[PDB]
Amino acid sequence: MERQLEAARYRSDGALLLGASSLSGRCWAGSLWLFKDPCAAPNEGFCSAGVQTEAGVADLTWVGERGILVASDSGAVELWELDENETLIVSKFCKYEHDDIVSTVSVLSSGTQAVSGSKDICIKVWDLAQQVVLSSYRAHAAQVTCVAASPHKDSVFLSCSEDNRILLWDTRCPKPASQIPGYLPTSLAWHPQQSEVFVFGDENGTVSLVDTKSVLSSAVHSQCVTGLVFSPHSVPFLASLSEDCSLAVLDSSLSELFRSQAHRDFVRDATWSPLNHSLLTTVGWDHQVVHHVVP
Amino acid sequence: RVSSGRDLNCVPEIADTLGAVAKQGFDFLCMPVFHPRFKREFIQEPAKNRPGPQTRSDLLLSGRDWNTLIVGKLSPWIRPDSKVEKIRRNSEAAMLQELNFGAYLGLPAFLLPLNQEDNTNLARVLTNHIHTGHHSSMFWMRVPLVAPEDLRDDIIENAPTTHTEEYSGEEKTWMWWHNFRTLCDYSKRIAVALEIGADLPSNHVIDRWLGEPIKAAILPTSIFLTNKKGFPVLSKMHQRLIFRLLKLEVQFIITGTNHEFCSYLQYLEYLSQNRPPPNAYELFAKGYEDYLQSPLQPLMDNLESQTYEVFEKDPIKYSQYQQAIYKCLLDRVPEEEKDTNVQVLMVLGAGRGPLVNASLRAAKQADRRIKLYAVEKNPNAVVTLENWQFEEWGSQVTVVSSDMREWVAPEKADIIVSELLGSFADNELSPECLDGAQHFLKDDGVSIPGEYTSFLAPISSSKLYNEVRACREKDRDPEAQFEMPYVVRLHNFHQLSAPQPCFTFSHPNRDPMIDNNRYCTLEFPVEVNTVLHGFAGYFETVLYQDITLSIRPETHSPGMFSWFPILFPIKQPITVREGQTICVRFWRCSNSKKVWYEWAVTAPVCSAIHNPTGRSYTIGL
Amino acid sequence: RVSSGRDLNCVPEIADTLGAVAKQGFDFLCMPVFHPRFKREFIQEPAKNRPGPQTRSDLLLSGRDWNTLIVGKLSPWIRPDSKVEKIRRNSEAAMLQELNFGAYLGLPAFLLPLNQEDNTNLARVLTNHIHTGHHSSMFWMRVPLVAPEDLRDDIIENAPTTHTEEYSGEEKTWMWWHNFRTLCDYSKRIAVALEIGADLPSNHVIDRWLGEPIKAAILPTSIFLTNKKGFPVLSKMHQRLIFRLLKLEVQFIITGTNHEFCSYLQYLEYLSQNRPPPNAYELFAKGYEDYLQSPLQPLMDNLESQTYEVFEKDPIKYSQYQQAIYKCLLDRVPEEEKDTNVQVLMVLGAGRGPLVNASLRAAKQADRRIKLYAVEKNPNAVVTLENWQFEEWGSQVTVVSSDMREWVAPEKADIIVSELLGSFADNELSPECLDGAQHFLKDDGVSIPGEYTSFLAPISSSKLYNEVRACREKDRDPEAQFEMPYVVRLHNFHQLSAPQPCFTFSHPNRDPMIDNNRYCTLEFPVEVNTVLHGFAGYFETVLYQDITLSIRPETHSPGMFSWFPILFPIKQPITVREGQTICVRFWRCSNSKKVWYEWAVTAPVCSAIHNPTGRSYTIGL
Amino acid sequence: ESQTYEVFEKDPIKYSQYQQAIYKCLLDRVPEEEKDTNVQVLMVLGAGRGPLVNASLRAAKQADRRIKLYAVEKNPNAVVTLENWQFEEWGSQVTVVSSDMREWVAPEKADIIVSELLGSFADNELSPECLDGAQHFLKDDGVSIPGEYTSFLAPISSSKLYNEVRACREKDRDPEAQFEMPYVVRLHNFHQLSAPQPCFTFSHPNRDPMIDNNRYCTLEFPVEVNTVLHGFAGYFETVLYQDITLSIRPETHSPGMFSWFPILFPIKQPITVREGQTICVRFWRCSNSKKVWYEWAVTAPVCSAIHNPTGRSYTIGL
Ligand SMILES: Nc1ncnc2c1ncn2[C@@H]1O[C@H](C[C@@H](N)CC[C@H](N)C(=O)O)[C@@H](O)[C@H]1O
Ligand SMILES: Nc1ncnc2c1ncn2[C@@H]1O[C@H](C[C@@H](N)CC[C@H](N)C(=O)O)[C@@H](O)[C@H]1O
Ligand SMILES: Nc1ncnc2c1ncn2[C@@H]1O[C@H](C[C@@H](N)CC[C@H](N)C(=O)O)[C@@H](O)[C@H]1O
Ligand SMILES: *c1cnn(CC(=O)Nc2ccc(C)c(S(N)(=O)=O)c2)c(=O)c1Cl
Ligand SMILES: *c1cnn(CC(=O)Nc2ccc(C)c(S(N)(=O)=O)c2)c(=O)c1Cl
Ligand SMILES: [Cl-]
Ligand SMILES: [Cl-]
Ligand SMILES: [Cl-]
Ligand SMILES: [Cl-]
Ligand SMILES: [Cl-]
Repeated sequence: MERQLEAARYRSDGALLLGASSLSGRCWAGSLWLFKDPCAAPNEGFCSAGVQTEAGVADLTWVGERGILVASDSGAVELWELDENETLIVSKFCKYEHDDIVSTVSVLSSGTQAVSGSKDICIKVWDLAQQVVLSSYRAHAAQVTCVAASPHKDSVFLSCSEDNRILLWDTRCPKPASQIPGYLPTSLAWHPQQSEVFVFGDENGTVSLVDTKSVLSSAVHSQCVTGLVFSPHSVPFLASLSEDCSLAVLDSSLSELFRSQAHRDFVRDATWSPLNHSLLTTVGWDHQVVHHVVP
Repeated sequence: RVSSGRDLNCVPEIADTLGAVAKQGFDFLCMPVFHPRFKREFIQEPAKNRPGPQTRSDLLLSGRDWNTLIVGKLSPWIRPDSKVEKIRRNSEAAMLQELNFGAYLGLPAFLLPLNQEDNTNLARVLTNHIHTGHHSSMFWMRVPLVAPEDLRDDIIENAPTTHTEEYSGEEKTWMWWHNFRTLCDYSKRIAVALEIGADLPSNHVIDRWLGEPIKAAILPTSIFLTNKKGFPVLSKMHQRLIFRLLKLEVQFIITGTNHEFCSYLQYLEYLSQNRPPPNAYELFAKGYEDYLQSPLQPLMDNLESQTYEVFEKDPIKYSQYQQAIYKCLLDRVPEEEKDTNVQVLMVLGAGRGPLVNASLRAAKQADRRIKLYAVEKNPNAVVTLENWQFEEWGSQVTVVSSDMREWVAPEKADIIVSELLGSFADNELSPECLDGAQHFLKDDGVSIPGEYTSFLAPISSSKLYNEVRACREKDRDPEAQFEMPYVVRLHNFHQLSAPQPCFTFSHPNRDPMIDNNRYCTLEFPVEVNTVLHGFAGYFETVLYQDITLSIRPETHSPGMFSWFPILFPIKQPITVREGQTICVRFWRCSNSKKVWYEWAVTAPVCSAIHNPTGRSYTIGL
Repeated sequence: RVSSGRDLNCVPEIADTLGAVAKQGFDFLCMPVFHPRFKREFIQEPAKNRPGPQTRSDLLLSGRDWNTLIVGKLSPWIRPDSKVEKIRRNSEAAMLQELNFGAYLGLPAFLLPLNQEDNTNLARVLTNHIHTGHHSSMFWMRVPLVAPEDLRDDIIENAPTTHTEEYSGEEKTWMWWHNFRTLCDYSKRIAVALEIGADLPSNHVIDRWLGEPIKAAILPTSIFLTNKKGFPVLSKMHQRLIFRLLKLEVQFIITGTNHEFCSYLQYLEYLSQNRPPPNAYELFAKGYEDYLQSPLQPLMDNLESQTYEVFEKDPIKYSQYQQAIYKCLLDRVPEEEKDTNVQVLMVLGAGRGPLVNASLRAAKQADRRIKLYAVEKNPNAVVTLENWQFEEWGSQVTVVSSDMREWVAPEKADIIVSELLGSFADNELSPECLDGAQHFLKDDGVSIPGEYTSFLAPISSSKLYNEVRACREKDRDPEAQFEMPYVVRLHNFHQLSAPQPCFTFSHPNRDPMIDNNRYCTLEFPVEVNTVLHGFAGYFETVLYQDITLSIRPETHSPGMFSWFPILFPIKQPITVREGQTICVRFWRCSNSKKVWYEWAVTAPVCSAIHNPTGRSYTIGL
Repeated sequence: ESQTYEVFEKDPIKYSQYQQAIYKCLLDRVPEEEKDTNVQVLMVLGAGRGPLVNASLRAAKQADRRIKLYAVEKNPNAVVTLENWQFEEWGSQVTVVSSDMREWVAPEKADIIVSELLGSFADNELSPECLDGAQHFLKDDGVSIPGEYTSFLAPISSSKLYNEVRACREKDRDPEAQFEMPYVVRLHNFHQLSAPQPCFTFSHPNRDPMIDNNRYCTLEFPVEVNTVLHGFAGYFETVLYQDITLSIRPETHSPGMFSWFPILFPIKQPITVREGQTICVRFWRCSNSKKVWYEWAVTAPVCSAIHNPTGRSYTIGL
């Protein structure tokens, strides 16, 4: 396995998906790993399934229970699917549509389509069954940092970029995007219940709560907010992770509940366990998989 | 041969990647020297103490491969002009680190982007790296013809794209470059990597880039259309731009994914194969493109043997002199007087004898009788003339080893033939020499040339400005290089206005007072925004009636390579806006020992008077 | 290949002569450019008005043939130093005329004789021609090893030849040259054409010519003896001199009548074929003969990847470090403690890792256990080290990215291994670096190297003096080039006295006060007349006990090309007579930021103190 | 030299302002009940020939508080003056230290550190680097006098000064190094084109994990007139203690204080500016372990070259 762990995502049953890259040394490749025993992660000998990808993993997501969609350094969006026994990760498609690194992927609410963003400044909507790009949108003016699909509206998604824009998308309109002059937006997360609410993180460590129809703000980190993940609870908590190497858990008013400085390098992803809702897993470039007991 | 490179942001294995790139037909590879996503901390703990290695080893390729096949790239997250202090400081440290690693590897070039208006701090960190050691490696500033904000799809309902015309706004990207290279003080090591898009801008936007140091053109795979056969091709509009870039001998860079690569390169090779071949002038001028030379002074200095041989290689110059002599003999001697009237011809500044031979061919063509005198001050050229006179010419030609202005002639001349012209007509002192030889021309006699006129045209050329500045030399004024003309085959430049006449001289000079001093004001309308770096000089001469010679580009004598244009530079570049008039003043000055030029720009802004009192440049009498 | 020319005073037809000369195997022809007997008048009538041509035409050969195959000769009657005013003035005019004709033809070289003591006016006319234009062509001063007055047969009864010994008088011909080139101010365009005679002078007379710009050796046909077979050959005494001239890569000139020419050339080719071939050092040094380089500063500057690769090409340096480490491990750990005692080894300035590998090979050779630390301040070299540590070394080696003097070590060292030496031992600041790393060496610990010593030797080299002077550059003191050392593969020079020790440093430095400043006076006996141009610097180091490294020529480590000598120049050349002592003073100076050297000659004449306060040269701490 | 310190000592305002700042600090640090038992350790850092040592003693007798004084001075020639004044007048109350602030190992921590290391651009004599190096021996609740200083810039027009800078070309150096260095000058024949604005600020003691004295500042100067820009005038303000300040900023200039004239940062080429246009200037404070320097560039209405890249024409030795 490669040192720089990039993604950590639990599926319904509780198996942990991991995405990794080697961002230094001789070979700059990547890998996907499935851990049915998450406490065994990141050990390679005690994993359920694993595969090496051609290039580094910039981002990934679960497509249902079997599929794994990947945002690659190569410019390809790749779909890998588990074996019938769930002991092999096998490629289904590797489509090279972006002209630069694919920095972010997000499965749309239907589970049949995906949005990818890139350094080539394009956003592409994909039909995952046909293995083709339905639409391509050059709305931003600089590299796309984050794309987040609406949890329940299949035609709706958010995107943010280095051009200092957060765009609300509705693919049913002729001009499908709309802007929502602060610091650059760097992370996005829709509220799991409030269909018109979302949070965003900025390059200056601030986390902000936004209402799409119509705000709340808090200085959470001392560096870029890399990710924002809501808990699976009735009234959710918000896991905030940064390049300052810390993890924070915030309440509905963005006030701090928990804080971990366990990681010795950048915290890359956070995932809440579906089994124990107070168990939050985080991965970082220090090759650590940390399991937090969140009050 | 078109020199092409592959641009990649993804290099899993360097050796496997470079081989595939070589197998596709590319001459070099642009790639990251650190992983583009591997962001680094230099101030804050614990990330600051990340265990290494920080990147892949220099040992993965040979020294020669790093030196010749690899163009380095700045990591995309490096933003020295970020508004967040922390990002700006890590980005300064990371930019120096990556640049120092490229220097360590001995890379021939490194790519840095200009993708926003404010790059002041990027320029400051680059300038400081350039002033650390003594290296020759190049920094290629990756700048698009069209800014990305002006290229985005009109799909944001509450932020529409500007639909009106912004003449200066459509060329905002040239100002991004102009400012960057002005802050870096025109470093010879900072050049342009022009990124071309699917939709080309207006012609004026492309025209800005005239006279700029373009070293590479980046062609994305998305700008290539597919023909019926299935091979990649470009629109006529893009082919036109590629042909202009091939004249500048840029390196082509293919970026983006394949939408079999050697195919895109074979298309570029076909375009390079299919274009006008080099003419007689362009074959002679090969190698001399923008090479600055000091104008020759045949009066003050004695020309070498190989300089005259180069003068003699021009077939057009002499056939034009022969024709002017031929016409003059027919008009001066009627058919009835043919065999009794012997016309006295004097070649003034005969060199090694090509105008003496042209005069004899003209006499046998005209079927008229001539007595020839070959006057030449260069004693070394007189050895050639006196040997040719013994072996071939005989008594028909009398060789005179003298200065035109001092010689006491045995009889008056009917015709005086001379070729004392420079690239600015009168800069080799043809007026002073011919005035001094005038008294021995008989009262109804003719001078060939009878007239000559010089022309000036304002130019923009950041390359030539920098080449002139490079001519600073010890033991002289630190700005004397900008106060003197250069003979140069002008190539990487922009002529900002049509050439206009400057000074004219007529021979023989029939005027009681003969003053060769001149003062001329020229008003040049410019229909574009630009930067003035100097004035190009050319000339026209009337040899006899309709027989002429010209290096004025609009009327250039075909196949004549005896004179390249002259460049009068300016110490400081002058900004000029579309619609403004460039006003220039030129003086021809002299004393009993020296002749010189002074010049000054008076509109849109004043310059200093260049070469006051001939302090930097004179032409010895 | 030996480059040879034919010298002739008789050329009836230039084309027929040049062809016969080429058919004989000669690369060029020295010939008169005007007929040697055709004496010319420039003042007095009627001879002043002699009808031309004055010589043969430039048109008889191509430009390339004049430029590459012809060496011009001054006419024998030209005597600018004649006591008759009329001869002196016609000779000045004729000399300028002939030289200007050679310039016109584009000749690569021109021969002028030094055949008497007073050539002041010849020098004045040459100097004035050299300051007329901007040319690269050479003037070869034809000077004999033995003056013709000292070579004449003792056959004049009332004027016998001096039978006694005149040490300074036997070398009068070198003074003829020395004075000529001093009046001409060491022009780069004035070189020597040494004329060799049948009877060679004493060795000291030949030795004068050491370090002089000899470009050609003229061998008369009369110095060749005939072997039994009938082929031409030379005495062992002349063969010896030819072998010394072949090291200087001079051009050979055959003069006089045939007493079949390609035979004399085949003899010279056989001598060139039969001589010691280039060794490992001489093959590496090929091209670098007398090339002046600035010494590297690895502390202040970060070395490039290809500099370390060049350091790594030296097989002797590392095998000597391995052996010193191997011996130290056996002496520090007895055979009974072998598998329990782990010696802490610290490579201080590890570069790309060759001393780390030598330490591991030494441990496996000694069969002892070691814990290694590789400390390196260059971050670019640390990328190499950290990749080699992951792929090969593992936990046995811990890489430290730090400055030796700032690093806080986790444990004390048993051995510290470094290679921080320059060509003058301590000029890369090995003393300051190792003093700063001393505290983390345990009380009984060893430093490899334990000691180093620098050496100086006075030198004579008019070529190097002129190469240093050529390094004047704008925006700095006009004599800063003479106040700084150069790394140079010294070739065309004369070592005037044996090298003597200058400064010594020992490691670890066990002294309450540690002062790296030094002051040294050296007295150099010279057994010859000469001109001092600078001092050559070398060094010796004791790595461990009897394991050493040396570039001192008398004890030079065989096949080690990591360091060329250093040259400390002097602003003004200093005359030294046989028996006189050259006294030199060297200072090693410093402050908290810079280290530098000052030097001064105090006998036989004082010089200025060179580099006061480090004004021209410092070594950054 | 001796006569430079004598000129520094001719300023009555500078020292009476330092005395008052010390006086206020002693009253705030030692309450009236502790008056005769609490001895405050005062350290004059860069004591020169002793005028701040005397101001500290006058402040202690004014405040009616007890002090232990240390006079640290690196100039050995100025130490001769201090050691003679200590024998003849001060006595054991003052201990003279012949040392560099940054190298000195103090016998005890300081309550107050008093320094006057400021230049005409505040930090151009390296007050930040010196005081950072003397910081460790200030006790955790200790005060630095000055506690703060700020520099200011203002664009100027002066064809006379442009010509005086150009006149400073000298042999054996870059032919334009004179335009890439600041000058102290009593600015007279000039036009201030816009109000002065703050450039760099430093605070003492510096309580921050990372201490970086490097700076980068962008200033936008609205000009309400047509003119030609020839350089920037530099001034400064310092907070000695609370409301006790010193200033050479023309709008708030301390009355009768002639210790500092303004500084001038020139530009190689004059820049035309029209009424309504904004002059945009960028200033950098740069350093390495041996030198500190400034770089500057005009970016609006026209770009200039970056002046003094890498300290090539001008450095301030550490
Ligand atoms: N005042 C003068 N008197 C005589 N010859 C002159 C004078 N000024 C220039 N010349 C010669 O005129 C020639 C000018 C050349 N540019 C032309 C060479 C020749 N007529 C040709 O066409 O090849 C040179 O050979 C000069 O040395
Ligand atoms: N004070 C220092 N601390 C750490 N490394 C240093 C120091 N001074 C010099 N060096 C390094 O020591 C090395 C000296 C080199 N001449 C030798 C390179 C290497 N040991 C070899 O033999 O190939 C360079 O790699 C320097 O960068
Ligand atoms: N790092 C340092 N350590 C000790 N003294 C210093 C240091 N830097 C500067 N100084 C001294 O501090 C003084 C600064 C002067 N501008 C002021 C002199 C004096 N305090 C007065 O007001 O008259 C000089 O006497 C310097 O030599
Ligand atoms: C690689 C290299 N070369 N070829 C041949 C190729 O691409 N030829 C080519 C290119 C462009 C055009 C327009 C045409 S044409 N004259 O047929 O129109 C042909 C390859 O095929 C590869 Cl894969
Ligand atoms: C022209 C060119 N070459 N040769 C051959 C020749 O001269 N060979 C030669 C030269 C010198 C010596 C000493 C000897 S040896 N080894 O036989 O002693 C041979 C010619 O004969 C001509 Cl004419
Ligand atoms: Cl430059
Ligand atoms: Cl001819
Ligand atoms: Cl010279
Ligand atoms: Cl190695
Ligand atoms: Cl005092």
